[PDB]
Amino acid sequence: MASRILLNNGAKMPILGLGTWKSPPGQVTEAVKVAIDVGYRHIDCAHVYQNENEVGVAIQEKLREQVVKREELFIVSKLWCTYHEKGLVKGACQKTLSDLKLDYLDLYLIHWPTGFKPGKEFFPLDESGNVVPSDTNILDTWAAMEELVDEGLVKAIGISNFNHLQVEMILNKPGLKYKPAVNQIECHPYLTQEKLIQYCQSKGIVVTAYSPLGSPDRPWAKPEDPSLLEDPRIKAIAAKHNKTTAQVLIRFPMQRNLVVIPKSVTPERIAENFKVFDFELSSQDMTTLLSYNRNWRVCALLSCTSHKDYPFHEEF
Ligand SMILES: NC(=O)c1ccc[n+]([C@@H]2O[C@H](COP(=O)([O-])OP(=O)(O)OC[C@H]3O[C@@H](n4cnc5c(N)ncnc54)[C@H](OP(=O)(O)O)[C@@H]3O)[C@@H](O)[C@H]2O)c1
Ligand SMILES: O=C(O)COc1cc(Cl)ccc1C(=O)NCc1ccc(Br)cc1
Repeated sequence: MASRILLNNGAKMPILGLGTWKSPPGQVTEAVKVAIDVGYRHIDCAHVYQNENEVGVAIQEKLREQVVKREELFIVSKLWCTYHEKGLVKGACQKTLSDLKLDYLDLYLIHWPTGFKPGKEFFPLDESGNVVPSDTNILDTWAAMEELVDEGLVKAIGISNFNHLQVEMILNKPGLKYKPAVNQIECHPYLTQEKLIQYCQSKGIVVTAYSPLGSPDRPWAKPEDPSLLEDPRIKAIAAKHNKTTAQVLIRFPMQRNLVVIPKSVTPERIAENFKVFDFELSSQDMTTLLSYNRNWRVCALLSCTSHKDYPFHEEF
């Protein structure tokens, strides 16, 4: 299987990338350096992760060392919810560019479909704990994203955590100039996303699977939640293939024509996670993994559920 997938902007995107949410700032520079050394060419970033400066130090050092050329890297970031406004989008993108020490992004995503009140706080709340919305809509935010392409700041634009109706809304936007290249969504054997993936793929939108290992380090994890990495059924498939459970969990989305972005700051795991291009899951393995769906989401947040554009009320 090829290492890159063709996007609807004509560029190629590496199907394996390194995730950076929760990567501590004192560890992420080395994580990214190691990743690039062992073959990663795609890094998934976001302003809200608060570590783009440190990710950027690594990228810049590897460019300076001439380990890789800029054209060989595929750097992704995301517009946070408090920047949905027309007058804030460019500056948000530019802050990310400055922190990452880049002149352009390969892909810039609307991080969540919901706009929040601008200000210093990433999750502005009212006194009762509800997020404070902005009156911005996804269509006007999309127009602002299109401007970034036309100014040369980003090569591609896309969306993240958009449900099927929201993707459709963008595709049906009056005067749409650029289709979204990517929808980045949670996807793993406990949240298999068959409906949304089929819709997006049918429209030529590439899907990126986040939290492919079930995000065991998510800060809201409870001791009782299901655990992909410990699931004996998945362990059995891994054992049959002489691979680790994580390697199976990474190969799974790859064979569905998805991009996948496992996170690690452990050098041995960063390397392990990349060694997924030399084995194949059978069709029976794939269907078996799909059968584990339980509609379980890592990524959801009670404080945001009443926002008009919160994505997880719809079935898909
Ligand atoms: N667009 C969005 O809204 C959104 C939401 C969530 C995530 N994402 C992106 O997707 C990325 C991945 O998702 P995620 O960070 O939620 O979780 P994940 O990649 O599913 O899991 C990361 C966890 O798995 C551990 N791990 C990694 N490789 C392992 C291996 N080979 N064996 C055992 N454990 C391993 C990591 O530990 P160590 O790091 O300690 O090694 C870390 O605790 C994020 O970092 C972010 O870039 C985007
Ligand atoms: O959104 C992500 O990429 C990962 O999740 C988070 C990352 C940070 Cl740095 C801070 C908060 C979250 C989080 O709570 N995500 C869940 C969520 C769900 C719906 C909306 Br709208 C916003 C966040």
